[PDB]
Amino acid sequence: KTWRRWNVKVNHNEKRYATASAIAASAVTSLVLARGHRVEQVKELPLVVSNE
Amino acid sequence: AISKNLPLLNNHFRKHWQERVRVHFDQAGKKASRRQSRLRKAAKIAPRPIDALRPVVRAPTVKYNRKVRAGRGFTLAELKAVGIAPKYARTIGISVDHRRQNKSQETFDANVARLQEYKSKLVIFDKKTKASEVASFEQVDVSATFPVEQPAPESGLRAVEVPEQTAYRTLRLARNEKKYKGIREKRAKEKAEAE
Amino acid sequence: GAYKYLEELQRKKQSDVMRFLYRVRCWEYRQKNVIHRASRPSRPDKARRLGYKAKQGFVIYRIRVRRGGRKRPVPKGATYGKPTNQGVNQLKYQKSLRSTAEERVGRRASNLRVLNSYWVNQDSTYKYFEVILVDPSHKAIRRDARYNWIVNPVHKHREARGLTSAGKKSRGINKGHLFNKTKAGRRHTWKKHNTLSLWRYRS
Amino acid sequence: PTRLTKTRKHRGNVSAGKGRIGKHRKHPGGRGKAGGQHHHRTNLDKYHPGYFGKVGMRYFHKQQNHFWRPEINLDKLWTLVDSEKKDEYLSKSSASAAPVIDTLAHGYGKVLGKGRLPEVPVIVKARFVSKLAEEKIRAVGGVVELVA
Amino acid sequence: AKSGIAAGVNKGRKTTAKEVAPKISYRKGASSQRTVFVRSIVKEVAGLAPYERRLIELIRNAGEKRAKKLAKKRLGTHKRALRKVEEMTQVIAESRR
Amino acid sequence: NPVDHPHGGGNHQHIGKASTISRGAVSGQKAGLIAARRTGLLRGTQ
RNA sequence: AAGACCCUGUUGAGCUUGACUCUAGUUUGACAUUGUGAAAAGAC
RNA sequence: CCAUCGACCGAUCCUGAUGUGUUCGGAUGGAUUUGAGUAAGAGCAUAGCUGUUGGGACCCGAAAGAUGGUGAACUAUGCCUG
RNA sequence: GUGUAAAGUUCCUUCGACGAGUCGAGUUGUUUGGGAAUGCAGCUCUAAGUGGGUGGUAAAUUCCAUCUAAAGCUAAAUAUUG
RNA sequence: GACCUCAAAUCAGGUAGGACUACCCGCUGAACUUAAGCAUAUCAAUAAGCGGAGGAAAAGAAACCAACAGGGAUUGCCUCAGUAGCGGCGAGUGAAGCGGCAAAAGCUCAAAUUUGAAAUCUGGCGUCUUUGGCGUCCGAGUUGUAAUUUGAAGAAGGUAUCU
Ligand SMILES: CN[C@@H]1[C@@H](O)[C@@H](O[C@@H]2[C@@H](O)[C@H](O[C@H]3O[C@H]([C@@H](C)O)[C@@H](O)[C@H](O)[C@H]3N)[C@@H](N)C[C@H]2N)OC[C@]1(C)O
Ligand SMILES: CN[C@@H]1[C@@H](O)[C@@H](O[C@@H]2[C@@H](O)[C@H](O[C@H]3O[C@H]([C@@H](C)O)[C@@H](O)[C@H](O)[C@H]3N)[C@@H](N)C[C@H]2N)OC[C@]1(C)O
Ligand SMILES: [NH3+]CCC[NH2+]CCCC[NH2+]CCC[NH3+]
Repeated sequence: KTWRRWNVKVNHNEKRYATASAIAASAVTSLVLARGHRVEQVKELPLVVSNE
Repeated sequence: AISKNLPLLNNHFRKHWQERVRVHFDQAGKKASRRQSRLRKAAKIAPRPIDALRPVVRAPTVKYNRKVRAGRGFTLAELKAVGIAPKYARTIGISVDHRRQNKSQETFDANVARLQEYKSKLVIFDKKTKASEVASFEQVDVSATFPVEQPAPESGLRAVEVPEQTAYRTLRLARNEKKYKGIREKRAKEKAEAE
Repeated sequence: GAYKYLEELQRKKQSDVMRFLYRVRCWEYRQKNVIHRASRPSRPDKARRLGYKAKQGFVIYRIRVRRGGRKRPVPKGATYGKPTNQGVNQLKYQKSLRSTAEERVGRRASNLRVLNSYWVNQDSTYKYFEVILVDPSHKAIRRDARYNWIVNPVHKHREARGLTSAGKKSRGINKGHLFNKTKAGRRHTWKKHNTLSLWRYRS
Repeated sequence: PTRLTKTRKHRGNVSAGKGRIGKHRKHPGGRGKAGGQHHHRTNLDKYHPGYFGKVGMRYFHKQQNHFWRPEINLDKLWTLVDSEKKDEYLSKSSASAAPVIDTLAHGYGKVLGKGRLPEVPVIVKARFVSKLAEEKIRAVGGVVELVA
Repeated sequence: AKSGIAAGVNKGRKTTAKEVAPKISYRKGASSQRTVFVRSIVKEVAGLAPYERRLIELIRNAGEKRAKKLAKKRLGTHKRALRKVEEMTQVIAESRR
Repeated sequence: NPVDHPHGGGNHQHIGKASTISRGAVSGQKAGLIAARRTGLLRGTQ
């Protein structure tokens, strides 16, 4: 039936928590390598590049 | 049918309910299209605002006395006090409500004030007005520029002034007077007429 | 003018003058066909009040309709079900005799639009009505700004859809707490109250 | 999700956990609240006493808005004072300059008397008040002012 | 006008009163010189209904309470019965003068 | 058989109730002697 | 050939009647359709 | 957290102060009574298994009941023409 | 521009027409959450002019509040197994 | 020679019917089913049957809601609320006012003496710059076609110069 439940509600604060946690994880080189990214030849994470 | 310790339920599903199921799969689509309609309607009449100016009214019902909200239109007396005819007010973005009456002073003053602010900010173009002045103005959001504001509750500091009778006793006596009003003024007559 | 006098006089249906007129006219109407054209309104003030004008393209028909209730048309009175549904007599049609008059006249003059109608007479067997009709195709109607609206196809057979004064009465189309069930249409309101509304993010 | 349900674990077992003798059938015992007075009386009298019968009087066309009167107790009353000036009000408040508390504008109908006030004069505005609530307010040097 | 407190008789908040010009729709029931004139002529042309004549005779025989019961049955309500009985006594009083 | 007639059926052929039927009976009941004032052999003058 | 006999089921159906509950029809009254005269008894 | 004796709020029974629209008010003190109450809040929201009720409701299965239609090429009976 | 024209605004005086076998009442049937009767319809009775309707417990008495029926048109937000 | 009523014509010119089904406006109207039986109830004011539309329909500018410090055409969503209430007060059933929002838009007749002028309108004919304009002739119409008013008002006499 179409009236099966398709979308799911998440508390907005918990969703923000997960977003913050994922942003923090992006600065951990071991996590980035485990995730599969080829970041072996980058000096430091976070990688910040100029506004040009 | 009835079993272990559970709340007794009222699930009304004994008609052919599945023939009448409305799933709002189109919630996002209708949001987007309603947004596009607002865009087209605003572009049609720019720089004239899309929203007519609305009055500020008290909400009825002892539960909602404290609040004040937007009404349907200004009364004939409110427009009279600002010097604007009802049939002319409709042509300059002011709503009119022939049904609402002004029994008191406060709402009347607030709406006369709103009307004066709107008239002070209004610019009516005519055939002499050039395209460069018409291009000078941006389509203003009227409900944002003239928001309905709740009057602030009293706060701050003031002197303490204790009446001899308590508030509780005042309320009890008021209830008692209301309750026995009818029979006491029947006694007052029948004792008087017998005099 | 005279229309005010006619208005007040037609409210004295039990005076000797009106009783005499009703008797004679009821006999005359009962002599003619069940549906016949009327050369003019028998109550011009009443017809005016309901939208009639003495113009080309305005037409008056008269019709008689049989009085009483609606016998249930089942063979030999058998209804084949529960006792609550066994009734045959003392049953009542949910539309009035006025609407039946309008609908039958509309069926006979199918090129016209039914504007409104009024009672004219009554005996024990029949009620008599006069039906006001407008010709959508007549230029005197199509060029008249006060009556152009009835040319639009959304008013096709408005008497069959309960859209005249009598129809809107029988449909219960009136404002307030006494008409909660029928205010916006009975079946529409029932459907709305019996619809499960599911959103994407179910609360 | 279906993969975590016991339906998956019952696959290959004849009765799907419903028993060989009893045999999950359509509606043994009736549908809904059937038999509440006959063969389900032993449930209703134990877990839902009061279920059957009439108590009290009817109220045609009850309007719940007539009865709106949210309650606030004295132990909570100072939350209504502005949070940035609460500390100052607790120190400087006197008989000639006391904080005003408009309970109705904060959405309350009656001030009840549970708890203890700060020993500081206040001016309390309310539609209704309990006898003890006013007595405790007057005892710290305050007053209740009736509003409508 | 209101007491200013939430209980008792005449309860509610005090507001500064403002006078309201009466709506023209509030005059609906008032008679006019046009209608009174026309109705008097129609009464002369029409005359009284059978229950109205039967109701005159009751009042002439000092049957007020008896005329009132008939007028309530004929018209339907006690309020309308009272007005019709008053109307018919003015019909008798004018007849003598 | 009983479906066919008020006289039908039974383990002998017989009417089973009085064959004199009320004038006020309804269709399906009026079989036999309808609203008979009398029955039996007529004897004597009339 | 998922016994047609028998029993069970809060499963039926055909038929009957002084079962329970109704019903077409029919009959009886009132009111309306429904007007115009006269007489004799009664009533205020 | 548990056993026990109290105290507080509402219902019920009694008592009945200063007072009075003299019939209202209800100070104060009692009572093997009563409540899904108080006595330094615990809830709201999302998700998961299990359990419940209404839904075709684990799957397949009646004898029945209803609404609207189609048949007298067989056969029953009358009529018309052979 | 046929503008001694059409319209609007303000003040003063006198007026101010406003829908009937309809409203309403009884009763019958049906329907409604509408309960001494929610709407609808049949039959009987049948109005008025500060009158009429409503004010969710029947009635009479006295007030109050609120609208203005028995004639009419009208985009949008709503529905959509074609 | 009019008039009224009523006819006829292959008279001049038009109009209606039938189709489609998802949604729409009405009429008519079940039973299976639930109540562990069953009749009121429920299923359901549903299916089937009938009439009538459009791109939406219907509703709609209060004979409304309220009881407040009052709101202010209609419609929909969220909430009210599985609540008030209805119900072999069983099984079951069940709205409205307020509040937030989407969208917002208002009006037309009848009842009035043009009475110093039926000022109104269909049709025919001619003509043109043809969804029509002009001219003319019958006809409709005083048992009332125009202008003027619609309760928020408004009218007839004045008014102030305004716009
Ligand atoms: C009026 N007489 C009282 C007598 O009634 C009793 O008081 C009870 C008391 O025991 C009850 O209290 C009882 O029940 C509550 C429960 C409801 O939560 C418990 O919390 C409490 O511990 C328990 N004692 C209290 N609820 C009412 C008083 N009248 O205590 C003795 C007494 C003083 O004689
Ligand atoms: C430390 N102060 C405590 C205070 O916390 C409170 O204690 C309650 C206690 O009275 C309750 O317990 C009470 O209520 C229960 C209930 C089941 O009716 C009764 O069975 C019990 O007899 C009774 N004492 C207990 N359930 C929670 C504590 N916080 O009340 C008692 C107290 C001594 O004042
Ligand atoms: N859809 C149901 C149609 C039958 N109607 C019966 C429901 C209402 C029954 N009356 C309730 C009691 C009277 N107030």
